[PDB]
Amino acid sequence: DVVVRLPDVAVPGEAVQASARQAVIHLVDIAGITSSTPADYATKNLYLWNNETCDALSAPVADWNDVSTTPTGSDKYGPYWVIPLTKESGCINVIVRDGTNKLIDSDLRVSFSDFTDRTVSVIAGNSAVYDSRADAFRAAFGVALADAHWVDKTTLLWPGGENKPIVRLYYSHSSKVAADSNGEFSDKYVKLTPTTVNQQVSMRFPHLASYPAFKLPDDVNVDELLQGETVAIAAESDGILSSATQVQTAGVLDDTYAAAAEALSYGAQLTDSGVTFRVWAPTAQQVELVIYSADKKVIASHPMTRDSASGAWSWQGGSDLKGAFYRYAMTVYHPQSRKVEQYEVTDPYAHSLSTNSEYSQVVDLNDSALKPEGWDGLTMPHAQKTKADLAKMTIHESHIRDLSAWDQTVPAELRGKYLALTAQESNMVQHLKQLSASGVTHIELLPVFDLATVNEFSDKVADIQQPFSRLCEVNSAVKSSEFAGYCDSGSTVEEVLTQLKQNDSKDNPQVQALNTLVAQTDSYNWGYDPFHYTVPEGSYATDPEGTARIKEFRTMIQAIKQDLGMNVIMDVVYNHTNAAGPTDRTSVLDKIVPWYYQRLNETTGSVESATCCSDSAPEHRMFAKLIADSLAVWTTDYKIDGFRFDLMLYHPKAQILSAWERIKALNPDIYFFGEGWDSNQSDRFEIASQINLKGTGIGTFSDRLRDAVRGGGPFDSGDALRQNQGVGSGAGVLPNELTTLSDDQARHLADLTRLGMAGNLADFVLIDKDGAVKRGSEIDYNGAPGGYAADPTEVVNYVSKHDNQTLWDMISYKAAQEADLDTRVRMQAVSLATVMLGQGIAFDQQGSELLRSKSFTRDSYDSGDWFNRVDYSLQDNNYNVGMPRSSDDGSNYDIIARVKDAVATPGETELKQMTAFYQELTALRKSSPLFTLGDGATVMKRVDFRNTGADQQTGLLVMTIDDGMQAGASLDSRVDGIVVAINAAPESRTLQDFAGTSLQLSAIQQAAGDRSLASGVQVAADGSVTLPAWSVAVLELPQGESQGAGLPVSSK
Ligand SMILES: OC[C@H]1O[C@H](O[C@H]2[C@H](O)[C@@H](O)[C@@H](O[C@H]3[C@H](O)[C@@H](O)[C@@H](O)O[C@@H]3CO)O[C@@H]2CO)[C@H](O)[C@@H](O)[C@@H]1O
Ligand SMILES: OC[C@H]1O[C@H](O[C@H]2[C@H](O)[C@@H](O)[C@@H](O[C@H]3[C@H](O)[C@@H](O)[C@@H](O)O[C@@H]3CO)O[C@@H]2CO)[C@H](O)[C@@H](O)[C@@H]1O
Ligand SMILES: OC[C@H]1O[C@H](O[C@H]2[C@H](O)[C@@H](O)[C@@H](O)O[C@@H]2CO)[C@H](O)[C@@H](O)[C@@H]1O
Ligand SMILES: [Ca+2]
Ligand SMILES: [Ca+2]
Ligand SMILES: [Ca+2]
Ligand SMILES: [Ca+2]
Ligand SMILES: [Ca+2]
Repeated sequence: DVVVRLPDVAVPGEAVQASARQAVIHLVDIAGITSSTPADYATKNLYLWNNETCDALSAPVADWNDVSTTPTGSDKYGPYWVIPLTKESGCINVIVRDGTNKLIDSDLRVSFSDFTDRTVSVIAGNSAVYDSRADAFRAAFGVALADAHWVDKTTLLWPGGENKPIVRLYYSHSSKVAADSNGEFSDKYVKLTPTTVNQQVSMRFPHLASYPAFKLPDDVNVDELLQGETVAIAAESDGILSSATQVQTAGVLDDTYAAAAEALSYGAQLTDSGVTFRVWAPTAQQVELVIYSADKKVIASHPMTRDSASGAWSWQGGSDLKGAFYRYAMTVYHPQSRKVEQYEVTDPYAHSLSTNSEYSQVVDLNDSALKPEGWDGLTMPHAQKTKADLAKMTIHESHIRDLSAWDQTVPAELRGKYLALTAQESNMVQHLKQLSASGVTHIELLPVFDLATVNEFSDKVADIQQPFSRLCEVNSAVKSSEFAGYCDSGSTVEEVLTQLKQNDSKDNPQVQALNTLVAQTDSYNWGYDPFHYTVPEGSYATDPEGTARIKEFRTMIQAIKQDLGMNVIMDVVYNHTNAAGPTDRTSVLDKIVPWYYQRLNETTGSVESATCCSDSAPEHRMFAKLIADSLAVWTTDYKIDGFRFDLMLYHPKAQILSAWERIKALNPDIYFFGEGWDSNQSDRFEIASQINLKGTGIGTFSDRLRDAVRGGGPFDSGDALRQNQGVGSGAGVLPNELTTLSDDQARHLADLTRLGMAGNLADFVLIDKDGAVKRGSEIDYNGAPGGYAADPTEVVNYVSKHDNQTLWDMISYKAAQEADLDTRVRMQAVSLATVMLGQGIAFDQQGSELLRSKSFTRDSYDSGDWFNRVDYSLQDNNYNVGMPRSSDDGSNYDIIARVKDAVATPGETELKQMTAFYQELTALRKSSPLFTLGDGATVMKRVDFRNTGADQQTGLLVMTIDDGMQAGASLDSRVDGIVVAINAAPESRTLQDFAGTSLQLSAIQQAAGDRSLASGVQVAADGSVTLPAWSVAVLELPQGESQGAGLPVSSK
């Protein structure tokens, strides 16, 4: 059949041949595809220079600003330059340009050794030298991009194949398809024939459903084609190639191997009677198991056995391999580099690792030696079975270093370690113990799986508590910086940072200047950089070499549950990997099965980075299985109680639900929740968003109450940070000098806050700012329906988290100049009360109870111990410790300088006051089942609000919870109802709604005396209740001999 080959038809000839002592360079202008008039090549020149490697040029060009080296002549195929030479031997340096812009990105070096005639031709941005314009012309018809998609055994979707009479799929086992010396495409191929995309493919990949489809013969040996490179090619009737592109094969890989591969188990599976290693690598040509000694010397290399049906490789050995280190030697084709790579990779299913994750290790997590005393009997301190149980969840989001890096009462060797949680006599542990006794029920841990952004080899790291001399020894950027003079000083880094504070300002942000360098080689990072999904992080262990970290992690889990009495939630990041490609140190998955575990751009094949990094593909079957298998280990072997899915929105709704079904078989009470924002992936599959997860039981963080109370949004910059006041900072009622918020806008935020305190349900009914009856879904939130949930347990309310500015820093940006320090502390408590006293699950950042500040830093992931400091000795809240990182907050320096010093920085008196307020709120939350009803229908039958409508007193939130006869059964034997009143305003407010009812202040607040958030509250004889400025009161209707009238929800 017709032999497809490069365009040899109207191929450009040679304009001229170099004469004696001279070389000519052609600039093939592909625009000659039509040529109907002489183009202008006047503003086109070359940059010549003869130096070391090449010095044949005779009298080259002076400065780069020289544009006189114009064409010697030109024709329909482009211009050409006649360059003088001193000798016809050697080589010359050239740079084709167009005025001053590098027409080509490379220092082309024409050697007279490779091109004797010294006559070559180049192309616009091709970085290559040809011996003729003919070769270059055809060079523009090579393989480009990767917009071809092999989605199943017999289907290929590719745009460039429409019309083209000749559509084929070429392939080469160990080579890169292109064109032989004769400019032809010899390699074998499979003829493609136009067809209509089946219903199976359209459903699997909706975003490609409109692509021109092609059919493959049934007798095609798919397995063999997938062993090397495959390229889609199109050609006209005569057989001339128009385009050639690479192929994305994730689709056919699943269609061919997934089912069989899903049925197997992976990793180094050790029993006490032997071991079986298995890794999935359907496209690899060879895979060998390399065993290493403790000192990392190769003990043996075993070729593995491939299973044809699954594409998995295995090797079985004896129990003596327990504890051995290993890697998989891969021989596989990687589309990004277009070559059969050869490299050793760690196990994606690794369960143990060597220092810095260089080698995986064989381990049996069931081994008693890897478990603390009594581990198997560890029980969950808090119930998570019923919705009522779940609603009591009150989360404290913490970080391993944030907890103990600064605590001098924690043994030095345990600071920043998992084991710090076992130091019962430390300030930090005693603080957490008290928070637990007061109502905090869960500890959520930032990344404790194997992250990549912290070097686990201690000698390569330097922290601020150590000598500056150590920093200089491990960080070359510091040694070559303006801070180099501190290298041979006798100061520690923190001592230097402290002295830099006085002269630090928006005009001289020297604190962050030095810290930015320190961040490169310290032990700090949030860790949203996945290296291995199912192994604990090593830097948080006292010994990162081998299995040691496993028992230490468990010892920590046991301490939290058994000694501190709190459940544990793990932050997981399956939405992306730290890196991809065949060369990065941390690329594991993309090295073993290239282009399968990552989500790629439909046209270029490039790994997407919408998540921040290397986007993963949870929609692919084997990655979905890896996720579920990983969660199974954390659940069963590490006894985790719940999981917070980072960017859950990038996962298909179906995948998250399937995972939950799997895990519920191991732990029936496991709880799943995560970020359900808009991932922009709806064109590929139904995403796991707030809206789509309604009624599923999967929770999502709610941004409704969060923004209404904090004010503004996470994207605000400049003056907007101060202008956008929230309910918690006096929107409307206590305006600052810049805001333009209307009373109507302030009342809209209150509508969102009330709805949130009722669980942000789509069907909850309330009276809005204008007196209109509205369902939660009818209250607008930046253009979208406000209420979205079916049950309050599907909503996670919060006013502070590791992301964005802390609650205190937001209040500092927004508070009116006249709001004093005491008032700001109460604003922090008032803000937190909307969350703690609400029906949705309560979530909060470690340190809110201590007015935690990050010195205004918005995104502190790599801002180290300095900006993320939490002082459990209670001296201050880390506010005003230097301007934040300029790269991300520099645009906010002006507003920061204007508001920063309004009032004094909180000290011990303020921190103790806040901790008291905080523990009062959490204690109130668990004092009655009425605060955590759990079921949506029950919330609607019992919860209501007062002080609503157009005649409302702005800033006063009044919520009622019925336990009376009209609500149904009495759920609390001590009360017939409860009233929550939050007076977020500078005036005293009087409530007349309950005159003649017999309300009483909660015993918990009464017991706090003048230290209560309700201090000064008065319950009059006539039943009227008066609340002081910025106060919170919980009142109850004491129950008598039998259930009383209560506080029935008003029909609307
Ligand atoms: O060099 C890698 C990567 O680093 C930076 O990205 C980090 C973000 O700055 C940081 O905020 C964090 O983002 C995560 C959120 O904290 C989390 O709540 C959720 O929203 O997922 C986010 C992504 O996982 O972590 C990332 C990754 O370390 C930097 O901004 C990137 O440009 C850079 O590529
Ligand atoms: O992914 C990298 C990115 O991570 C961090 O950004 C996160 C925000 O901090 C976080 O608030 C969230 O943003 C969502 C809003 O909360 C929500 O109201 C709505 O607007 O959707 C937003 C997401 O589209 O998630 C992002 C995740 O990116 C970090 O702060 C960034 O610096 C970093 O670039
Ligand atoms: O000095 C010769 C120098 O020329 C080239 O560098 C250019 C560079 O590409 C321009 O962007 C700009 O910076 O001017 C430079 C020369 O002035 C070569 O890349 C370089 O190897 C060579 O030494
Ligand atoms: Ca030539
Ligand atoms: Ca690590
Ligand atoms: Ca760091
Ligand atoms: Ca997309
Ligand atoms: Ca009752």
